Amino acid sequence: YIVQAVRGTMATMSLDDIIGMHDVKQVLHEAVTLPLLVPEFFQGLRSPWKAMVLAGPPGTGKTLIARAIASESSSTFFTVSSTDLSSKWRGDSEKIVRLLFELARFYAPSIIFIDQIDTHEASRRVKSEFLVQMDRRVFVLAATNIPWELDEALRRRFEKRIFIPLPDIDARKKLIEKSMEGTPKSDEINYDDLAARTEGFSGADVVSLCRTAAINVLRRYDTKSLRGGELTAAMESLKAELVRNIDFEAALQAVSPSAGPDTMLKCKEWCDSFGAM
Amino acid sequence: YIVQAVRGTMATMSLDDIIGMHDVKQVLHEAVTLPLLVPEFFQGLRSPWKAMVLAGPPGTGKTLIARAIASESSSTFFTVSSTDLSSKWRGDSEKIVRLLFELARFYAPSIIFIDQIDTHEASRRVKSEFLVQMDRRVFVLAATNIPWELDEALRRRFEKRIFIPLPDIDARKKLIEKSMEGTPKSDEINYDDLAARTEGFSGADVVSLCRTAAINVLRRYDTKSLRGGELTAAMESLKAELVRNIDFEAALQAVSPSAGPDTMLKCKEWCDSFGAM
Amino acid sequence: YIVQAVRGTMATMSLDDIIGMHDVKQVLHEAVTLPLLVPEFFQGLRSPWKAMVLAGPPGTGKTLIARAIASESSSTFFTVSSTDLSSKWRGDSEKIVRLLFELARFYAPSIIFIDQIDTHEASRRVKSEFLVQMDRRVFVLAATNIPWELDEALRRRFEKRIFIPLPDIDARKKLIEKSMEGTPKSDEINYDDLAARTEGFSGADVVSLCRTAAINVLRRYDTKSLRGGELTAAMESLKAELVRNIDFEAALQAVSPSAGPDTMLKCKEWCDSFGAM
Amino acid sequence: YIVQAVRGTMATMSLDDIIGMHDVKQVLHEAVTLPLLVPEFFQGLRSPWKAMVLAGPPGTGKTLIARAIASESSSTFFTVSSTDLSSKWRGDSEKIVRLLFELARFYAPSIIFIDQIDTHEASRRVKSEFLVQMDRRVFVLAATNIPWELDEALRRRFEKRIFIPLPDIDARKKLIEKSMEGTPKSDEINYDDLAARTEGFSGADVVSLCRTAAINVLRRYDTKSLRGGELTAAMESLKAELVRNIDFEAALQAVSPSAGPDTMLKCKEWCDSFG
Amino acid sequence: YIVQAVRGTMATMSLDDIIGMHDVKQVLHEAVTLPLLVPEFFQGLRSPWKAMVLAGPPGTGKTLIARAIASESSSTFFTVSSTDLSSKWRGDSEKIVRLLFELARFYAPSIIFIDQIDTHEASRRVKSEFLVQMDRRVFVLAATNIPWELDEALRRRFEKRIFIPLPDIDARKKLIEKSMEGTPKSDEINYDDLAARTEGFSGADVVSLCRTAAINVLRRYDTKSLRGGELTAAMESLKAELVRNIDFEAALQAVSPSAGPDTMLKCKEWCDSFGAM
Amino acid sequence: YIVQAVRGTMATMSLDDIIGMHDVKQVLHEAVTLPLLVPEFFQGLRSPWKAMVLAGPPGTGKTLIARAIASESSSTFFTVSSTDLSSKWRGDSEKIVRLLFELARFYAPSIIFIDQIDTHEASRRVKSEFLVQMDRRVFVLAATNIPWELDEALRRRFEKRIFIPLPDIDARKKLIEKSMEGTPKSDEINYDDLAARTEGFSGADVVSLCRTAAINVLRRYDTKSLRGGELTAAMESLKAELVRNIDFEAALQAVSPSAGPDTMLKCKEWCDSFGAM
Ligand SMILES: Nc1ncnc2c1ncn2[C@@H]1O[C@H](COP(=O)(O)OP(=O)(O)OP(=O)(O)O)[C@@H](O)[C@H]1O
Ligand SMILES: Nc1ncnc2c1ncn2[C@@H]1O[C@H](COP(=O)(O)OP(=O)(O)OP(=O)(O)O)[C@@H](O)[C@H]1O
Ligand SMILES: Nc1ncnc2c1ncn2[C@@H]1O[C@H](COP(=O)(O)OP(=O)(O)OP(=O)(O)O)[C@@H](O)[C@H]1O
Ligand SMILES: Nc1ncnc2c1ncn2[C@@H]1O[C@H](COP(=O)(O)OP(=O)(O)OP(=O)(O)O)[C@@H](O)[C@H]1O
Ligand SMILES: Nc1ncnc2c1ncn2[C@@H]1O[C@H](COP(=O)(O)OP(=O)(O)OP(=O)(O)O)[C@@H](O)[C@H]1O
Ligand SMILES: Nc1ncnc2c1ncn2[C@@H]1O[C@H](COP(=O)(O)OP(=O)(O)OP(=O)(O)O)[C@@H](O)[C@H]1O
Repeated sequence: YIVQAVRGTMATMSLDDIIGMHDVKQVLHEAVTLPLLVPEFFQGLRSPWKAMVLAGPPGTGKTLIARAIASESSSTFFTVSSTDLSSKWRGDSEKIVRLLFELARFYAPSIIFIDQIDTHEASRRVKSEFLVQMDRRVFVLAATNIPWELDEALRRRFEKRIFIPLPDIDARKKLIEKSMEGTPKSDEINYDDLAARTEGFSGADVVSLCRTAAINVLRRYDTKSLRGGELTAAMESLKAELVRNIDFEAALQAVSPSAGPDTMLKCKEWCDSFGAM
Repeated sequence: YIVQAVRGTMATMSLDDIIGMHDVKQVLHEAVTLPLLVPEFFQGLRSPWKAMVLAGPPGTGKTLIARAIASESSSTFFTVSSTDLSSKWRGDSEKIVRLLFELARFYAPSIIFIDQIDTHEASRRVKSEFLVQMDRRVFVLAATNIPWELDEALRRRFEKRIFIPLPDIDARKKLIEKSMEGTPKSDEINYDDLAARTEGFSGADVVSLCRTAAINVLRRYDTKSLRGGELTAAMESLKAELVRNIDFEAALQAVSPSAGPDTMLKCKEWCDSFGAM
Repeated sequence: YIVQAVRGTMATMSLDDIIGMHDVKQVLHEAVTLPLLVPEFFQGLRSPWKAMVLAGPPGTGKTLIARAIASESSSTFFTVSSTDLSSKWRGDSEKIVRLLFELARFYAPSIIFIDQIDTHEASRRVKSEFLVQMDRRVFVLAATNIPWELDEALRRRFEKRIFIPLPDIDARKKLIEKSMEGTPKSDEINYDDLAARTEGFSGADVVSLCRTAAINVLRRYDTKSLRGGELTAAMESLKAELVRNIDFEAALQAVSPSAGPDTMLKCKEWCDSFGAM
Repeated sequence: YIVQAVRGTMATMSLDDIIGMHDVKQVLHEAVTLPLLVPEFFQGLRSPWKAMVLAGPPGTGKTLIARAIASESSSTFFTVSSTDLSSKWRGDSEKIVRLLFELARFYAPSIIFIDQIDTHEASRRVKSEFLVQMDRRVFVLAATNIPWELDEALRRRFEKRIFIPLPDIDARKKLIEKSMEGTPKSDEINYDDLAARTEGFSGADVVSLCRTAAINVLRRYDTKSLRGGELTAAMESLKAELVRNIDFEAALQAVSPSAGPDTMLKCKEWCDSFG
Repeated sequence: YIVQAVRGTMATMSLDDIIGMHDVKQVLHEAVTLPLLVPEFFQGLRSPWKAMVLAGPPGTGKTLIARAIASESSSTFFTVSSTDLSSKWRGDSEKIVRLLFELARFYAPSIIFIDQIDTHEASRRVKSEFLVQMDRRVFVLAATNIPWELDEALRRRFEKRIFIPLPDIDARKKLIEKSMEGTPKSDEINYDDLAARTEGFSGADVVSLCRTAAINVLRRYDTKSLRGGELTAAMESLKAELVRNIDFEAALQAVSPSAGPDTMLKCKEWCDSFGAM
Repeated sequence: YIVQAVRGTMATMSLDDIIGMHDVKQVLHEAVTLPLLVPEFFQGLRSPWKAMVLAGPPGTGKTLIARAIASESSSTFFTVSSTDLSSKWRGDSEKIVRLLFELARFYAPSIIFIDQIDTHEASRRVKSEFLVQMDRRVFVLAATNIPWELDEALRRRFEKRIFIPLPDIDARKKLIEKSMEGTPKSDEINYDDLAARTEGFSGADVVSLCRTAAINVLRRYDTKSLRGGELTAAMESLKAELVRNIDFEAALQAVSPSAGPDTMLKCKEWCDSFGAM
């Protein structure tokens, strides 16, 4: 009928470029891959974990994961938003969900990513029709930044409910030394002195900090001026140009985490009580 | 015509697997089978229950028992969705129901199951036509987690409407020990001492916790290890390796109820106040 | 053309089984049959009443009564839901009614039952043509339970708009005994306190109570027990086995009205506040 | 072609029995027959106001008066409804109006009625061609009760848009003098003091009220009892049996207007704004 | 369909018209033109800024930026309204945004600006679909006045978030010295003498002051001074009359800055606390 | 679609019947007429004023001015209220405004005025959509009576911010004598003695005061004359009866100021303290 909508929701890099969540990495090595490697085991009690949800503050790798996942996974895969939207010319959308899970089972090995799960009448409609399709190997995944409002009952229907940290600091050492790979830099840098000042940041802040130094070395030069509009031989040779501890110093004094803490504190309070594994 | 959707409503497990609800167990011993055995008793006054509904939080088998009914009864069966919609091209979905019940009685002495009783003006169309054909035996059963939201007189036209709570402590042990079928294990396993630590759980909590107790066996070993991912002698000992007190324990500390009791006490108060048997 | 459904709305029990509402049974004894027996009286001013509407909480046989009314008399009758839809192919369904009233004045002094008239452009279409088409001796009967939303003018065009309350302990005694029609019982009964504990209920509620009390004797016997799937001489003795107050009391504690009261207060305000006779 | 509905619109009481608004009665005793008798007055400016507009609450005779004019007039009529519809077989209903007013001019000078023109591409088709056909002595009426949703501008397109209040207690008493015609009735009945309790009513309210006072006469007799179904002495005497203040009393206590005054008050402002 | 408003937002001055804030233009010279002239530098780790965001009270010429930018810029521009309107006929405006970014990648490495970013459920719809779509060199721009109420996460997604200062005073010298162009003035002026009094103004407040002193020349004469209703030669010679400290002083006493400093002080307290660069 | 609200807002005294703020009379002769009689002078820096605001107790001519404005203004006019009314059908009203300014620019040079701009989500909706539309000759205005709470952004975007005071005593003399326009009077009257005693009275206060004495002339004569619908000779000679101090007196002690000058004085502190010219 009008299923070209879901045709746009289709696709077909690496998987261990990520630094953190050895447990989630484990469970997604377990209930996703090994069934497709060992269908004999996973069944009934042995069956794979059907679905989970990922709860964390922004920039904590939630959205970052699925591109790696589906870029590694041989399975079919879909990406979804809250834009399975409605229209009076359609009068309904929940049939799109029947087509969705029926097509997923049609491409039986298939996995989902969806974001902004928080999303009156049609909310209850789609929320309802989601379920009998929610309950041939399949996996489903969630995401959020304010899961205090799983509206009613998906606290069950996604088996595991996971929190992730605003990450710790040796991890940030791995993030930064990994982030400046294939990039010029003076080897004088000490990532402990850097790391100690990284308190409260997250992944996006960190890689944005590497971007901030990479632009800062340009800022030290004839930056707002011109080469006559050209690329000077030194400008072209900026690939050879290096980076130093000062170049991050200016950024650190310049940059805040650009985010609070009490959200992480609250949802951290909820991940234990009324928060599953 | 477009009524092919109703053909999908029909389909082709045991009943005594379920614990608790001796009430409803009895009611389907009463108004389902005994009529087939004893049509003479059931008549007029004594004719069977026309319908009911159910109430409870998720995790209580409301979406489960009916599959055991279908595996039990030789009668017909009718899955139901909220996706009985139409379009600006169609603009008429009440006839779906006028054909539903006529098809039912025409095809068999039939049984209906339904969920998401959320069911603008079209809602009043469907709700309007529902009442007439709601009043040669036929039974209906329904369940929800939105009991307060019954917008109209179906509190009456379901002659019974029942809440079910979370179980007592020992019945949880019976749920586990039932789920210990098809489960290798040791015998140092005090189901009751566990049951003390099962506080505020439901069925899916228990069974999911047992799945955790199983996979934890693997999680004690190196997941990302490989012998080419081959079926190593311990990986052949998957069926041999057991689930012991620790294997539960990590689940016990890794798990929440993943639920809130507020709605539970709410509807469990409504089940006595404006709620019947 | 496609109006064979107009014949599907058609047909051609007993009356005084129903108790109370001497008001209304007087209205129809007056204004329906006696015209057929004595047209000479009725003319112009003294012509019969052309239509009414009803108001009541559910469980009071508004939707039920007209079955036995039409079964009593011999004049024509029309069963009418809100099934008056159309299609993008049709897109014109008010013609249903223009054909309808013509077919009604065609046959005979005609009688319309119609339920849930709480009833978008097509809404104003049908609701418009219905008016002029509402004005040979034809009569109408409406019914609903949320008439607070009588849209505009059907308030007028139905001369009398009637409220019916919940019953009272005398009439309740009569109804209770009208549930005991050809019903066994023991003689330890006093309907005084029994009926006194019925406050909050309706007719159908009491029906569900007594119907529950008959099966309650099975619920005293070993319903978990089996006859080998056969008959039991006690199962045949159920016609012999009487009913008792003990076979009621458990049902009494086990049951609420399963309904509200503030709606009764609301329409019982509108029963006179802008409330026709 | 498919014009069975066209000729189906055709059709073939008193006038002073109507009690209220001698203004429009003046407008039409002017603008109905003197068009037939004095076209020199009715030409150019002082020609009949070729269309008008109306709106009021229910029970004021808007829907009733056109029948009175039908039995009064001699010209031709076209009953009209919201049944300018069609199906995907046709998919084009505006040809209806094209053949229609052609038929109107073809047959005779004529007068049209419709109630509740509250009445989607086909809507734009209707309001498109209907205006083209909206303008050799042909004349119009439409009416409604909700000019809050008066479609586009038609108080512009129509000379007059009249409000018709819940009428005055006096002429209501005159409507009581219309009600009791053909009735055995005492003369101890103060129709005006009774009219005092009426306030908050339309005409039809008074009609059904006095009718319920009429049936009350029967209701004083044993209803569920039988004379063998016979027209009893007293039952035959219903044609002789009085109607009295007691018979009005049950009507007075029993009846409400069946609906409020908010719509009447709301649209009462519309005859000023876009008036 | 019904989304021609997108084209309406499209459209087709100088760039040193703006005075000060070397940081701001540095971000854009770095991030906009030089990528177009030097793509091979700006890429991957060195990729241009995906999007920034801004702050400060109005009258600081934030909105005044974009007419200059798209007056200069090569790639196209996309205006934005908070009127991402909708209807019950539509019921969904998020499709406007998929169409928006789709147009963005479709047309060119082009530019967007939104104002009043502060702008229930539909707000979560748009604030949901916006996000993943905000992740081919492309740039987006932001602005507000209450950055304290940047809702949930976009503090992250717009890396550079700047609290501009209030207008500093040497820059005010540049402001007036710019705004005294096409302005016949006396050379008595000490712009610093004015500047001692300007503490509290925006830039627009000061250009408005220049307006005020300009009209003041006329206001020396009567507005009821007529030439038969004509232009006097001196009315065109108001340019021949020079602007003077007399002409300012009335404006200088006359103006209050019409704005409190505690707002800029407050969000200045914010720009140091979770305030990006 | 629903654009009638704007076109309906269009509608159709003299501009020298006013007594108060010779200043504002000048300024609004300057921003309005002379840009039509001398458009050449108004350009760039010299361009006309966009808008301003007003501030005082109500019934102080802020609404009565505008009818002399329009009655004199050769250009066209728009009426405005706070009626940006919402509807679940429409749900997006503020497109009214984007259509509005597009209309005004599309029609001709013109005027806009709203009273009580002091008008949750919809506040920031109308406020947000206002701004860019507020930034082909045009003049615009608003006015309230509690501008102390006016938004800071608005505090700029309306150029001037003006306070109208209650009438001062010589103006009070000119305002009685203006209110005496179209009235015979006696000679014992001393309007200076009245101006000495008429504190608190706004414009409407003095108007309805002089009127209250004009009808005091009736209150002395046979006001209770029930002459069968006839006019008494003195009652006919009321307008002929020369008004006197005896006539003013009972109007003085009848009428009161009944207006809040305290808060008006507080915002009159604000009208210079963070309140512009
Ligand atoms: N555990 C991690 N290991 C390595 N990198 C990480 C990790 N978490 C975050 N990052 C880095 O931080 C960035 C976060 O991007 P992204 O916006 O997807 O985070 P997010 O929290 O998933 O965003 P959203 O809140 O939209 O889901 C990535 O580019 C990634 O390189
Ligand atoms: N009494 C029980 N006996 C055995 N298993 C149970 C019982 N209650 C729940 N379960 C298990 O928990 C799960 C409950 O699923 P189900 O959706 O039927 O519960 P529910 O209460 O219907 O949830 P919802 O009504 O919210 O959909 C099933 O997988 C079932 O195996
Ligand atoms: N006055 C009465 N006398 C005898 N039985 C009654 C009476 N009122 C209700 N009942 C019983 O209760 C049931 C009510 O059915 P029904 O749905 O018609 O009630 P209702 O109140 O008319 O419903 P609705 O709200 O749709 O009008 C009937 O089956 C009938 O036997
Ligand atoms: N002026 C009047 N003179 C005589 N009878 C009247 C008058 N007004 C109303 N009636 C009575 O009231 C009844 C109402 O008729 P009608 O339906 O035309 O009113 P209406 O205002 O058109 O109602 P609606 O507009 O809702 O159709 C008639 O049967 C008539 O006897
Ligand atoms: N840096 C600057 N250089 C030159 N002129 C300026 C500067 N900042 C402000 N102005 C002047 O102030 C005026 C303010 O314009 P504008 O209305 O766009 O304010 P804004 O701060 O952009 O408002 P908003 O907060 O809604 O974006 C400009 O027209 C300009 O004349
Ligand atoms: N400056 C003035 N010159 C002449 N008359 C005035 C002046 N100010 C007020 N008045 C008189 O006072 C009365 C009040 O006018 P108006 O209703 O416009 O005041 P307002 O404050 O705008 O009213 P509101 O704001 O309550 O609608 C008018 O009758 C007007 O003639």
